[PDB]
Amino acid sequence: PVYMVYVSQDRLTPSAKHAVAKAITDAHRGLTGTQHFLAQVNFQEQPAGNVFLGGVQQGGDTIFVHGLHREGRSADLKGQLAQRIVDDVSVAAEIDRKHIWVFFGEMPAQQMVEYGRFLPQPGHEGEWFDNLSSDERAFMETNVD
Amino acid sequence: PVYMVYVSQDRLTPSAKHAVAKAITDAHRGLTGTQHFLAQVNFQEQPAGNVFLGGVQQGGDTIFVHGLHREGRSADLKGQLAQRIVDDVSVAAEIDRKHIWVFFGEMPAQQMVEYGRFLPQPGHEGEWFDNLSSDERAFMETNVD
Amino acid sequence: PVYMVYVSQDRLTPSAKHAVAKAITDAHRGLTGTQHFLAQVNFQEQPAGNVFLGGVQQGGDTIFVHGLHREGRSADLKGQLAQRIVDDVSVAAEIDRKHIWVFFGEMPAQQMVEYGRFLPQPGHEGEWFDNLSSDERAFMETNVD
Repeated sequence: PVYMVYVSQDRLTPSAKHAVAKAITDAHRGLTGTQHFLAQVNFQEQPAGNVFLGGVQQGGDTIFVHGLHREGRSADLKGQLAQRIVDDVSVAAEIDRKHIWVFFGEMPAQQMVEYGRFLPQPGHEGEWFDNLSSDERAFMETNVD
Repeated sequence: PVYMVYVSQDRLTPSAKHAVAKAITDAHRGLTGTQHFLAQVNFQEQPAGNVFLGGVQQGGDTIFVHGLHREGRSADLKGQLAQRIVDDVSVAAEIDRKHIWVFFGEMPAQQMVEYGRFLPQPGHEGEWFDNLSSDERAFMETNVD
Repeated sequence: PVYMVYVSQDRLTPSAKHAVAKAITDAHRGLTGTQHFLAQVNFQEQPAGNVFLGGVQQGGDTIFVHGLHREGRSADLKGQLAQRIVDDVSVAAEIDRKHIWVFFGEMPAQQMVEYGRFLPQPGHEGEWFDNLSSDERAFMETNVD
C-alpha cells in the first residue's frame, strides 16, 4: 500500500511525521497482516492556504490521507482500517478528528508493484516474501519500525 | 469529494486559487446536490518544468484536476460534471481548454471518511447531515461560501 | 495516460526527468499504441525525509509511479507495461529497481479529459485524433519527442 498524506508545510515536525507514518503503518499491519516494510507513507507538503473547503480557504490544519490498496478486502475490514487511521493519526499529529479525510482506492495486485516486484493477493503475502531473493528480503528487513 | 488540482508554481495568485475552488465547488454542488462544505479543493504546486507531454517539457500552463468521488452517479452526470469543470476552471484561472485535464475515479462511500465521518450515498446526504453532533454540524457550516 | 511520479527534491536532474518521462512515454506508446502526445508525466517533488518505508524515514532514493489509465486493457498487457516502466525507469534514472514502486489505476474513458476533450476508449484511438479541430491537432504535434 501507498499512503499519500497531504499536509500544509511545516505542520508536522520531522518527529511528527515519523509518529504519524508509524501510526499508519501499525494500523495497516495489525488489521490486514501485510508486513510493515510493505507499507509506504509519502507526505505531500504544500504551503498552507491551498486546501479549499466549500470555497473557504483553510489554514494549515487539514490532513488528507489517500490510501492505495490492492483489491480483495471486505468493506467491514476497510471501514475498520479507515476509522483506526482517523483515530491514531489524530493522536500522532495532535489534531482534531474533524480535520481528517481518509479515502481508499483499490486495484488488482497484478498491476501493483513494490520493491520492483508485483504484489500478491491479500490472501498470500507470507509465502510471497520467502520466495523472493535473499538480497531483496534483506533490503526489506531494513525498513521496519 | 476531494479535488487534487495540479498547477505549476506561479500560475495562481491567492485570488486566482479561490476563483478556481469556487468554480470547482459550485460546479460539484450544482450537478450533484452535495452541500457545500463537502467539496474540498486541494491545490498542489510544482515548479514549472515538471510536466512532460509526449516527452516534451512544459511551462506553467497545464492544469490537471483529479477528483475523488463516492461511487453511484451516472456517466451522463459525470460527463456533465467533467465538462463544466473544464469550462469554469478555464474562466476562473484565465486558461484555455486544451491545457485542461480532468480525471474522475470513484470509490465505495463505505471507504471514504470526511470530517471524521463516513460518506453516505448520494441517496442520503441530507438525512446524513442532520444526525451529527452539534459540533460536527457547526464546524461544517463555517466552510461554506 | 497521466502518470504522477513522486521523487525527492534534487534526486533527478532536469536531464534525468526528461530521460525518465521519455522512458515511461516510450513504454506507454510502445505497448498500448497511444500517441506520445496523450501521455503526461507529472513530476511531484518533496524534501527528502517525507518518504517512510515500514515506518523508517528513507533517503531520497524512492520513486513511486502511479499510472492513471483508460479501462479496457488486458491484465497481461498492464503487467508488461508496468514491467517495462520498472526496467526503463531503473535505467533512465540510474537507480536500482528495488527502489521503484508502480501502481496503475483505471477509469472509464467517458470520465477522462485530456486537452479539454473526452478521451476515447482504447477502441477509437486513431479515428478520434482525426476529428479534433486542426488547431487542436497542430497543438497535439508539438508534444512528440
